[PDB]
Amino acid sequence: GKLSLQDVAELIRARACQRVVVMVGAGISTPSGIPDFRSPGSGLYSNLQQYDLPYPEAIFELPFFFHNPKPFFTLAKELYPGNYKPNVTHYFLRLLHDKGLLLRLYTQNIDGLERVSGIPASKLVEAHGTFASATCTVCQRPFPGEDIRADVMADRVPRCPVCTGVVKPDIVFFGEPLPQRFLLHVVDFPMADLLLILGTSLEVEPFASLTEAVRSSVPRLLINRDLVGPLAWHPRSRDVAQLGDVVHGVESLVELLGWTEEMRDLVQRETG
Ligand SMILES: Nc1ncnc2c1ncn2[C@@H]1O[C@H](COP(=O)(O)OP(=O)(O)OC[C@H]2O[C@H](O)[C@H](O)[C@@H]2O)[C@@H](O)[C@H]1O
Ligand SMILES: O=C(O)COCCOCCOCCOCCOCCO
Ligand code: NA
Ligand SMILES: [Zn+2]
Repeated sequence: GKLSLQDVAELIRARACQRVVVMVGAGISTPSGIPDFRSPGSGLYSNLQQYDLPYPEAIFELPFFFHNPKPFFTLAKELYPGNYKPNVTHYFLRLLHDKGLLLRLYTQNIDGLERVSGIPASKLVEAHGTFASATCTVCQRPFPGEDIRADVMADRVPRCPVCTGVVKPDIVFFGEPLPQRFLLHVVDFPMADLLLILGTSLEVEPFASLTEAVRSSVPRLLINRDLVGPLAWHPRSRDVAQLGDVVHGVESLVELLGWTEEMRDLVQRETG
């Protein structure tokens, strides 16, 4: 005996759920053309196995970075705003926002597509950082991301104007503290009246445990290829899994909401 996708739709449609917290990962940007991390074959971590890194995860490790920052900057150049557009997944979240129902959007992605899709900064927690800002690794001077863009685009490792130190984008590396705005989770998760989890394997903390931080009465909707994380191992009474392609799953929710025409209009106005 389980809730259905329609049940969740109808909670939203009626404004019974008005404080939706959303958690996303790299699966939401595969329909925009960006690989995820862990899909066999196409994921980034399967494909860095072939390069001169001790293991794929070294691309986000500081000792490796100091030894050779080139791989990380190759990734920065590709992900700096400009090459990808948000997809219907992102724009569903923007529609939810514009209807006044989004409490917060927590993202593990570094592609910046939530900001690109028009989610206001106050409504967004970029929990693994952003290319919007950068910090000198030597003197700790902060820079806007726009300052290093020309170097990044030019296949040049950006150096600090004062100390000549490598200027690193504010992407969270292993062992670094999460961003200040992550503090909001303390208030947002107890307040959420609905949790939506999209396109994440829930292999990595803190997002795996954050799925547990909503009240035990709160429905949790997973839209993902696979049943993962606490949703697989620690199910709750009001969980719902919409398994399969994320665009298909979102479009099925949208249809159940009666928002198809509005979604089509939004996507065409933003991306047509
Ligand atoms: N089109 C799609 N439709 C549905 N599900 C999809 C699709 N594409 C991929 N998936 C699912 O999307 C999920 C993608 O999982 P992962 O690749 O681990 O990404 P993360 O965001 O959770 O990685 C977390 C952190 O780990 C890193 O170290 C970085 O720090 C990351 O921020 C899988 O379950 C896919 O089956
Ligand atoms: O949606 C996201 O935010 C999460 O997925 C980000 C995936 O990044 C793929 C972009 O990297 C492309 C450039 O290749 C890196 C080269 O590494 C050096 C290998 O030698
Ligand atoms: Na994204
Ligand atoms: Zn410096």
